[PDB]
Order: sequence, then C-alpha cells, then structure tokens
Amino acid sequence: TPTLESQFDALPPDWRAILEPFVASDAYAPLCRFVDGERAAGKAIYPADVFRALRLTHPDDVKVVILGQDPYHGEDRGIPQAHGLAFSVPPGVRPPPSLRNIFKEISADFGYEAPRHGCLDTWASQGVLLLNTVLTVERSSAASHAKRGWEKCTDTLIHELATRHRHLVFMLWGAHAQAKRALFDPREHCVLEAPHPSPLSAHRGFLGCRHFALANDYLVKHGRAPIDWRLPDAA
Ligand SMILES: [Cl-]
Ligand SMILES: [Cl-]
Ligand SMILES: [Cl-]
Repeated sequence: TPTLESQFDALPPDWRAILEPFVASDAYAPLCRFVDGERAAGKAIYPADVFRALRLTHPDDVKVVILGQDPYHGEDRGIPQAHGLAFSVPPGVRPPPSLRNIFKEISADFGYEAPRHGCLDTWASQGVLLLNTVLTVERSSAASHAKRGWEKCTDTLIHELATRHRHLVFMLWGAHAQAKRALFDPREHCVLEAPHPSPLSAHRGFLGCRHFALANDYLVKHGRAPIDWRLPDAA
C-alpha cells in the first residue's frame, strides 16, 4: 500500500488546494506516521485506496455531499466491506443494513427496484461525494482509527469545499454528521438532515425523509443536472 503521504500527493491539484490547511498543520505528519506504522506493523488497515471518494468526485463536480463516520470494519465472504466510499461496498459484497435502508428510501421515493449490489462508484461519478469523516479502519475492530487526526482533515475538507463551492447539497444523517454544519454557511447550501440509516435509527425518520428527491429539486433549481439514483445492473 502506498504511504499515506504519497496518497495525499496523488490527489488532483484542486483537492490538494482544499486540504492544504491540514497538510500544512502540525497534525499531518503524525497522522501519516500513525497510519503508515500500523500498516508496517502488519495490521489489516482498510481501505487501501483511502481517498477513492475524492479521486472519483473532483471539487468542481461535487453536487451532493453524503457523510459517513467510520469505514466499514466487517467483511463478506472474505472481501472487506470498506473500499474508500461512504456506505458503499465493493463488487461481490452484499449491501450492509444501513445501505439497504438507503436503497429502500430511493425505491420508495422513485419506484426503482432494489439494486443487485452495493457499489456506489456510479454515484460518485455523477457528483455524489461519499465522504467518511474517518478514512481508515482496522479490520474487525469497531474502534475508530486515528479519529482525531482524520477529523481534523475532513473538517478542513468540508469547510474549504463549502466555502469555495456554493449551492451544494449536504445529506447529514445522524447527530455526528449534522454537527458538521458548524463548518459552513447553511444558507448558501441545501442542508438535508435525518436520522442515520442504520436499523437502530432508520425508523425514527430516515425512512420517509425524501432526501434523494429533495436533493434533485435543489439541483434543478440551480440549473444543475439531477442525480440518477439508480445503479447499473453490474458493478
Ligand atoms: Cl499534478
Ligand atoms: Cl489556493
Ligand atoms: Cl493541529
């Protein structure tokens, strides 16, 4: 796996500019040494492609920001669930319960069928930034990995993105994601809040929130093409 610094350096210039306050901070080198040292010590740290969400969705192309907290720490048939996009799972992995509830809301909102798989790459290529606020995890451990270092980084990301690009849609699910409103001006953006889609909270108001339809209304209001919330038949 490339060192974390090399993964920061490989980002497009537009993302590097948004992350520069963090990369210039005292927290950057320690985060890099921690993640690199965990891998060097033989721990199963996921995903390998830490910034996949950013590589697939460049800043100018961001339309919708969907926050997760930690990457999945589980696996399915020996394939890790985390692959660098919030909520998404790679081809060959069954959708976990939170993602099934996301799909249930889309199916109810638009009448689409339940997808065959859980890979959200094709939403990222349409401008859906699928950003976990903590971007690494240790296999089978629910403990957040480098929580404080990563959140300094993704806090910088959210603030700088939102300050440079007006009229984004933010889907903020759960209290942790909703607290990220402190990082931007909510009158300049569409802020959609609901409980988290996990089964523990989904029936408190995630199911029924209509966020995917609301997001598309706001995009069209601002002259942008709406998201196709379907998924192609194969991943
Ligand atoms: Cl370059
Ligand atoms: Cl700049
Ligand atoms: Cl710092």
